[PDB]
Amino acid sequence: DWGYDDKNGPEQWSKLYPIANGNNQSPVDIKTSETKHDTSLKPISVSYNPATAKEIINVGHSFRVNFEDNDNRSVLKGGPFSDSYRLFQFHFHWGSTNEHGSEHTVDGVKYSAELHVAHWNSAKYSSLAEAASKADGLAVIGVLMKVGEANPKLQKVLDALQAIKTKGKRAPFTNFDPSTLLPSSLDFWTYPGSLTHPPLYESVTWIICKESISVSSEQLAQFRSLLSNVEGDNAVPMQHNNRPTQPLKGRTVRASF
Ligand SMILES: [Cl-]
Ligand SMILES: [Zn+2]
Ligand SMILES: [Zn+2]
Ligand SMILES: [Zn+2]
Repeated sequence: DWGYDDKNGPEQWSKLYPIANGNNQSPVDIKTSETKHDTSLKPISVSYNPATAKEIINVGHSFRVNFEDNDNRSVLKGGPFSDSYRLFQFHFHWGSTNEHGSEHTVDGVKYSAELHVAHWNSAKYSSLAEAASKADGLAVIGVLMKVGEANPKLQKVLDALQAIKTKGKRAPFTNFDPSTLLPSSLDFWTYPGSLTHPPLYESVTWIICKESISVSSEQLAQFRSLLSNVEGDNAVPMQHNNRPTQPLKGRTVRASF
């Protein structure tokens, strides 16, 4: 399809998905001496309703927690946005070892994993599908995860993994507010960018927290224990799913702080 292996992975994605060398590609390195101040940035506000949580799914390259997105029970507003965005999903990226799992980097530093909390512009568009290709259609919070102490907010998430071990398995995942995973400071950087895997649409406004959150070495072990194959086939552990950083191509990263 496309994947993270040497034959189908990120360096190879341009053959099928030419926008991979576009001008608004995500995974970037944020250089802090080159970010620009902005006084127009509002604080980021999140208000999610735990009753929107729906399901956890093993999609083969990764795993996702989907939320009901039929109404505005769970929205992101403020920051750079005038439209309120509707939460639809969160998931993680991680690497083969502790040294490099994050997608975004800050002054060259690689963290051990990265949380993404994804939203779509429901003031302009009527569905995620319509929003997903539009320049202003997606909003995504990225949070860097620094290996150290066990993070207890991950518990419900990590305990659900044993029920979705192989590709395609899914299960109810209910009554959960993913604003509990966020850092306590909500200082951020913003830039215009992309989905970090195929289709790779340039549709995302990224919100990168300044503050990392923790994760233990054993908690990263549980993510890597997930299986990319379908039940019954030989076990093939999901060892990594992070893309290399991409050239800014003249874009400005703005800091809120
Ligand atoms: Cl994903
Ligand atoms: Zn590999
Ligand atoms: Zn995915
Ligand atoms: Zn992601």
